[PDB]
Amino acid sequence: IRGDEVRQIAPGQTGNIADYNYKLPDDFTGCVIAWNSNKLDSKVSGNYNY
Amino acid sequence: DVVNHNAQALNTLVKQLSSKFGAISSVLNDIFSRLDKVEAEVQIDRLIT
Amino acid sequence: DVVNHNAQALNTLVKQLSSKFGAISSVLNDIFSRLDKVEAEVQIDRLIT
Repeated sequence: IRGDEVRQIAPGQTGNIADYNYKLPDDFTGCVIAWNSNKLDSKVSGNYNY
Repeated sequence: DVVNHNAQALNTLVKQLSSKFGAISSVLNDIFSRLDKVEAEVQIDRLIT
Repeated sequence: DVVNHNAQALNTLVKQLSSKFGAISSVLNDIFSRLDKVEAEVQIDRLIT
């Protein structure tokens, strides 16, 4: 996920990620982990694999 | 008074539908629409209590 | 009825242990094992009340 949308992975939220891509259930019982991946995904030309 | 204790005690009860009881609103749909579900289930729980 | 009214009042008082009262569970050990103290104290407060 682009970092400006990392808060969109949450139950009961509305967004382009939160509606058109995927939705979390309101009764979701689990955990969410995020990590920086600039040294593994960010390229000078640009990563078109996502 | 047998009439007057029965007309009053309903009118006290019915007007108790207008109270907030510490919640943000006495209207159910305002809590359902203006809040997240986990917080709406707390405010509506306060209203129900 | 004197036999019945003291039998329906107790059994109901048993069945109201199955109520959640807005908490995440009606079993206190599940709340104390799944959540830390500050989070679980609100749920235990709701159940106790």
